[PDB]
Formats: sequence, C-alpha cells, structure tokens
Amino acid sequence: GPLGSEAHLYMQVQIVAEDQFCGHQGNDMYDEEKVKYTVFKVLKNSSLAEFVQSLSQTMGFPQDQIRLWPMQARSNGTKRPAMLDNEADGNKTMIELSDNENPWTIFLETVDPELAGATLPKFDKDHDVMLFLKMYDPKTRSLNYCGHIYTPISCKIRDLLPVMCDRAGFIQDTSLILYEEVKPNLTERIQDYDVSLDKALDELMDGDIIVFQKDDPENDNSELPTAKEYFRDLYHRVDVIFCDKTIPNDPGFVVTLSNRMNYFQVAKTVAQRLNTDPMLLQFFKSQGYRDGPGNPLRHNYEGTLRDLLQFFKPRQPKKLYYQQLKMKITDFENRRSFKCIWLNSQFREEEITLYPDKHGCVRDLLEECKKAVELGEKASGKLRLLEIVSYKIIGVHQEDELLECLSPATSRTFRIEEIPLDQVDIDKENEMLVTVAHFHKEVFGTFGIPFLLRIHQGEHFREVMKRIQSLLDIQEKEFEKFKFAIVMMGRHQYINEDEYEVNLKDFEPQPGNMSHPRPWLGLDHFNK
Ligand SMILES: *C[C@@H]1C(=O)O[C@@H]2/C=C(\C)[C@@H](OC(C)=O)C/C=C(\COC(C)=O)C[C@@H](OC(=O)/C(C)=C/CO)[C@@H]12
Repeated sequence: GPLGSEAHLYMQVQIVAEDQFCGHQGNDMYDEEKVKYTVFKVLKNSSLAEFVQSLSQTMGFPQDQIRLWPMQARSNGTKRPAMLDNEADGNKTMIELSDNENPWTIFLETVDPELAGATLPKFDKDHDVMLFLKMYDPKTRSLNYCGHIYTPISCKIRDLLPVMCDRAGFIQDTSLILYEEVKPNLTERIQDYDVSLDKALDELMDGDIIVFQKDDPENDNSELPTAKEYFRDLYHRVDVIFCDKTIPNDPGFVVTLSNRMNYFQVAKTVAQRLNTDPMLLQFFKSQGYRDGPGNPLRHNYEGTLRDLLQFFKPRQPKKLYYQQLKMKITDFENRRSFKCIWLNSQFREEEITLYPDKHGCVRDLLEECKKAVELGEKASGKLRLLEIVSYKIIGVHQEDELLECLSPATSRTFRIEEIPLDQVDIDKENEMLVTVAHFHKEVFGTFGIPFLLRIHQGEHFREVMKRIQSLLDIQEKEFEKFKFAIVMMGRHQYINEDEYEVNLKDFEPQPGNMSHPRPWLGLDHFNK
C-alpha cells in the first residue's frame, strides 16, 4: 500500500525471547515460520543505546537484567546468536550493526521474570562463550531445550557434565555422549572431555550448540539411538501419502518417513501404522506420470525411498500405493497359478486353479487338489494327472516329474482325476490301460471327454462295452448306435463287437517304444 514519505528511514527489529526455543525439534534455535517475535519499527540511524533503554522500558526489565545477542547467519548456512558489545558499539547505528539485514532479528536474554532480582552475570567479551544446550532423548526420539550457559573458553568439557545432567533431570555421574550440532546433517561427536572448550569444539563461537544424551544400552532399542542419527533422519525427512489400491477412491494416510530408508524400514513404519506384519503388505512403484499405482515392488528391493519418489515434481503430492496380503509377500511373489480341470466321481468337469510351489513335483499339485475336492465314495483315494490335447489323452504324468518341466496351460488342458478301483494295481501280466477318445466318422474329428480304460486278455469285447457304458451312462439304443475302432497314427480299423477276443498286443506299441503315439480305442458316434 501507500508507503509513508519517511518509511525508507525505518527498519524492522524482531526480538525473540528464549521461551521460543523451548520445544523446537529441528536445527538452530527455532523455525522461522513458527517463531513469534516482538516487532519494533525503529529509525535506521538510531543508536544501540537508545534501542536498549527503549526496549528495557517496553519489556519491563531494567538494563541490568537483559542482554542482546543478534541472530547472525553463518557461512555454513545456519543462523545463531552472536556477541554484541554494549560499551563499544552502543553508539553505532542500528542499521550498521544490522549489516543492512532489513528484518533484523535479535535474541533477548533476560533474567527469569520469576525474579524481579540478581542481574545477568557479567560476561567477558574475550574469555567467555555463551553455549546453547540441547538434550536428546532416544526413547521418545525428541529434542529437549536445556537453555544456555556462560562458560570460560578454558573450561574443560568434563566440567560442563554436571549442569547438563542438572538441566535434564539426570542423576549426577550419569555418563553422557556429547556432540556439536554444527549444521543440518552434521552432528560431530566430542571425543575428549578432558580438554578445553576451544580445543574440543570446531571453531568455538558464541551461539554454538552442544547436544547431549545418556550413554545407555537401552538407547539401542530406539530407531534413532544417537543425536547424530536423529539429525540425519530429520534432514532426510519427507511426508508420503499411502493409499490402498484395492479400496477405490481412497484418500489415504500421511506417513512421515526419511529419504534414506530401505524397503524393510518403510514397510515396518507403514505396517505399524496399519497394525500388521510388514511381510503381509505389497507396495507399488509410482507410474511416474499421473496418479495411480505402478509396477509391483519386489520385497528384496535394494534401493531407497528417494529412488521411489524421484519422479514426483517438486510440488506434486508424494504418494505410494500398497495392498494388504493374505500370505507373506515372499510366498505371494513365488506362488504360480496352475489352472486345470478336476474330473469328479460323477464324470463331470470343473475348472480349478491351484497354487503349488513353482518348483514342486506333480505330487505337490495332486495333493493341492486333493485338499480341495470331495473324492468318490469308497474309491481309491489316489489322484493322477493327465494331459489332454484335442480331446485325446496324450500322457499320464508321474508324480516325480517337476512342475516347471510341464507345458504351460496354453490350449493343452491338464486334468486331475481320481483313479478307479480296478486301475490302482492292474494284473501286469494280462491287464492293460488304454486311452479312449470319442470321434465321429474320421479319427482326427475328436470330441467329448476321453478316459483311461482297463482291458483284459482273453476277454470278449462284450464286457469292455459293458464297463465303458457303466462309466459313460447313456440310453442303450443310443449306445448301441455307435462303433468301436483301434487307432494308430491316423490309421484305424473297427472291432467286430459280435465276437472279438481282447488280444493285448493289438493295443501295444512297438516293443521298446514308449513314445507318445500309442494305439488307442476310439468310440465312433455323433456329437452335439
Ligand atoms: C523450555 C523450558 C521451559 O519449558 O521453560 C524453561 C524456561 C524458560 C522458558 C525460560 O526460563 C526463564 C527465562 O526464566 C528460559 C528458558 C530456559 C531456561 O532454562 C535455563 C535454566 O536456562 C530453558 C528451559 O528451562 C530449562 O532449561 C530447565 C527448566 C532445565 C531443568 O532444570 C525452558
């Protein structure tokens, strides 16, 4: 709006009291966006002494009870209180002390208004340093402002250990770990307490910060055992929205994490936020273009959370998608669907998907299906796996074969069935299984449900027909309507059903030839 004629002669002076330092969890003394100031509009060329007496009357403390420490920015990017000499700069101008920083911030040390009172201790500009103290509690992972101290440069670090303990509520003689909080993402441990402050601290200045904590075994029970780790985590912090993909339109919940986290750490933060096993969750990389879940994140991901978020533009809402699982994410990742046909005791087909071990044998699949189905009444209770192509059985698979060695279900159907009673242990000297398929007129025109059939040497074809129809169930002048043939690689010829006696070697391959083209029995009727 309209600036006054003499507005350029004035400057802003923001006074911060030490109560603003209490509760601060970050680096330095306060957050510039949360701090509350007492604001003064003062002439740029008023002197320091004028401001001091003015401020002393404004705040209600005599000049004996207050001291001014300008908040000066350091070369390393921090802002810290700094020394200001009363009877050597008290007549320099406010703006020349300011170094032309127009909103000029100053920390006002006062005596506790609890007294008045004894005045602030004197302070030798040359041999004394004002240090700031923070205590780090690893159990609550928190910072606790512990005030400031006047101390001689020559004082030994060990001599500061009492007051620290005193200000933290620790019992005296508690062993401590001490750090200088140099700057964000740099917390340097003070390794020798038996040396002076000027030797122990990097570039000893007024406004330096010592963070201290107990030396305690229980520290290792926290996610952040040291102040060093705490400040690293804080520097790498980032809020991320998490959304369940299975719940449509979910707004999801904000979780505070750190850019340096690996898969296990973010998984456990989110799992405790959801109260589940971290292993019963699956996460998804971002699609990287528009909001929506991307590719599944393998549980053994080697990257960091920063890699997962690198595609979010500098102010896009960071968001990751997950879903909750019914099994551990490892088993979820290694399960493989095997879809096949279960043929029940009624001779009817159903589609069933089993999830055995991807490295299992055929027996694993057979037992997975046996757990799912109701078997026949007084039946064998043992299952077998058949491979069907174009309505013909081409193979019986033995239980020791590896599953991954089987052709995928891509027009080649697999059929699990219970073995009939007459087929569990056939007479190996005179009894044989042959495959049976339905065809119409010509052999390559197959249809229907093929099956395995036991036949006996010397038997008359009549009884083969009887057991065929017993397992098939169809009107008898419907069953009598059709013919029977023996088939080998396209060639076929019919059995005289009036009087033929079953000779097994009419159905036998060439001796020594276990190849997949075996002779089979064909039923020749009409379809539907
Ligand atoms: C943040 C702590 C708090 O909640 O209040 C304590 C004190 C004040 C707010 C102020 O006390 C004054 C000015 O009278 C100044 C801030 C502190 C004073 O501490 C000292 C003794 O310098 C810092 C905190 O107090 C402590 O450090 C305490 C109570 C240590 C336990 O003896 C704030």
